[PDB]
Amino acid sequence: AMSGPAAYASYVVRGANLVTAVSYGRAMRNFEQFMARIVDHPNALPSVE
Amino acid sequence: IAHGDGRRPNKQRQYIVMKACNKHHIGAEIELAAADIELLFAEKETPLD
Repeated sequence: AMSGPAAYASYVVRGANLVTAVSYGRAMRNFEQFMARIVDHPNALPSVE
Repeated sequence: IAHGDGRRPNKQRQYIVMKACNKHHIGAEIELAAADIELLFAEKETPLD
């Protein structure tokens, strides 16, 4: 017996990646984390937890 | 014009004029791509499609 997930994780190109996917021809996994670290906390050192 | 001169008197005149219809035919040509046709029929659910 084991207990894992039941479904796939869903990744989809939503409203901010979809502009750079169309216009630049490059997209990114999870835009919201890249934006919330470059401009929101620019001096946050990479910690583990 | 009613004349009183020595020639034969004036008789009324009809002219038969035959007007026809000329026909003009025009065609405008349009190309549509085969990969542009194929994704008109295709099923779509993701916001990039």
